[PDB]
Amino acid sequence: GMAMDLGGYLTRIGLDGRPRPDLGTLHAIVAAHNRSIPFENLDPLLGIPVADLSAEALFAKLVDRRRGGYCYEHNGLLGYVLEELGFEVERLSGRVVWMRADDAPLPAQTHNVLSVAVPGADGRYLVDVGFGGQTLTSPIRLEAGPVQQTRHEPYRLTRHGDDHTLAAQVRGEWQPLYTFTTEPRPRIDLEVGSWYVSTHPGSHFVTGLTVAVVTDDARYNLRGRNLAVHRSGATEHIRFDSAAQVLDAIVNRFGIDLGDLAGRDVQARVAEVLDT
Repeated sequence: GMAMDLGGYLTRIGLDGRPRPDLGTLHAIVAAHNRSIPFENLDPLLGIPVADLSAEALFAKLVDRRRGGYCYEHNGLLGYVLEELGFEVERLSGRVVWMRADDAPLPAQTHNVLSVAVPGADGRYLVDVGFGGQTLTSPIRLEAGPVQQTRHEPYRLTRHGDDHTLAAQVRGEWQPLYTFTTEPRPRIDLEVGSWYVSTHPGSHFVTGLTVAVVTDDARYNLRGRNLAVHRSGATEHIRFDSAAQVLDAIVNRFGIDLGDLAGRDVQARVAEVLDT
């Protein structure tokens, strides 16, 4: 009854061979995933729930179909891959606090991240390739306190109780991203969460379009018509005139196959959310 297609995943992210389950490998897989499979919410934007977080489902979409996905799909996929390689992986859930006002109400658990034990290394590592444009680009120690360097900007974990907060030093300013606990979550709990993010009419991922990817030199983030690119020394902002140009970017810049949404009128839906 099947067997995990580890090679097909490695292929999708521009790698080959079979690596040791060690820290170097973890860094390499994260960087390759970052530049290869984009963040995207086309399914929930178009009314297609993200309901099934099985390995079969996630491989079918993100590996076999040249689609990206959102957090549950990204970290879901990478979690399966890492376990197959010999890492030990717990799935964690988190509340997003990025740019939220001070006494804003508690957010829902909408984010899934990984806590990974690496053979030959002490403690555990926070791995997150699913947060979008500002996602972690290296694994970091799941250790509260210290500023940690990454392929890009410094990040830091702090703890108040069992609640951990991840922050990024973004263009000089520390910005909280999300909070989480270290309680391992079963698949079904993640699936309830993904049902919510992918179908609730108030969800950021149902009300507009988000597409992102992160290379060695740049973070790319598209929300509606607005493309923001953060590079060393400069930021670029491209404001697309219409959905036609947005679709061209989806296909041509971000490499997403819209042929897989044939029959749904992607352009007409995109045309509705240019400014949301």
